[PDB]
Amino acid sequence: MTLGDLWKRRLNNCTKEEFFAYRRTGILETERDKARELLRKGETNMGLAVSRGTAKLAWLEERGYVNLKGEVVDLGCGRGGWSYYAASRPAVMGVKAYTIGGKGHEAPKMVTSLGWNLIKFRAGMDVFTMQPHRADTVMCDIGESSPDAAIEGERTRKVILLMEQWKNRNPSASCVFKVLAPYRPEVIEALHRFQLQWGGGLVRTPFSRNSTHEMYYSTAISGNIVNSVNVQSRKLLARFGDQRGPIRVPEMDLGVGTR
Ligand SMILES: C[S@@+](CC[C@H](N)C(=O)[O-])C[C@H]1O[C@@H](n2cnc3c(N)ncnc32)[C@H](O)[C@@H]1O
Repeated sequence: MTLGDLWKRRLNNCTKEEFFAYRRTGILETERDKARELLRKGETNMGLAVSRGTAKLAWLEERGYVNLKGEVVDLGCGRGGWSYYAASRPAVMGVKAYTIGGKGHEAPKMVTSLGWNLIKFRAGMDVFTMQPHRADTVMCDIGESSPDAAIEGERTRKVILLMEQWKNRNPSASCVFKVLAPYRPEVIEALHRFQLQWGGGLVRTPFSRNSTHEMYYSTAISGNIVNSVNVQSRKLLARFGDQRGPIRVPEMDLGVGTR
């Protein structure tokens, strides 16, 4: 058993109020009041982020931890926060975005955020059975939370396998992907094998809630995986009991228009 496994057990033992206070304490949170109502009313001429994912990917890019360029694939795009972010980057030439949709899952939000015309959305697509194709940058933000850490480990393992399949097709592609449960043993093993062949490492974004252990793997960084994970587990465990709130920051606005 790992520190991350203990984190999960402590998290599941929180009351609803303890959980609400814990998940937000000390995290950066974009202010989505305006964005939420625009989307609800169906305004399509907006460049405000369609989801909380845009600022996470922007932080990775702005830190230099990811390289977004060329033909981009967004595997599991949901509302499209990463696809709209990528499409606004001048180095990006096109985005092919795929998501399953269906009951209980987010369909792409349709807006004129800068570069929207360079995105091809396909909803109703399962990426785990879809043949890879050529790409310069592969992105995947898949990983559904569950109270069962073993289920989260298996979901994470499937994402890493998908990445391996896209790297087999595109050995030179940049990769950035969510690792939902990085402390599980089959995840550590798969990440070690991925790093052995492709390089890369893990990083925690400051927008991730304390109620998720998610870390982002990118081929553009480095670092010992086990140490990266354990440092993060210890940080999450120490935050139980903290009552400070989140740090509110403005939401990203990419502007509107075609590229
Ligand atoms: C909520 S998103 C990540 C958020 C996104 N990066 C953003 O910025 O808006 C992950 C998405 O992957 C989708 N998904 C999960 N499994 C999938 C699969 N096997 N094939 C395609 N999409 C999947 C989920 O429905 C979910 O919408």
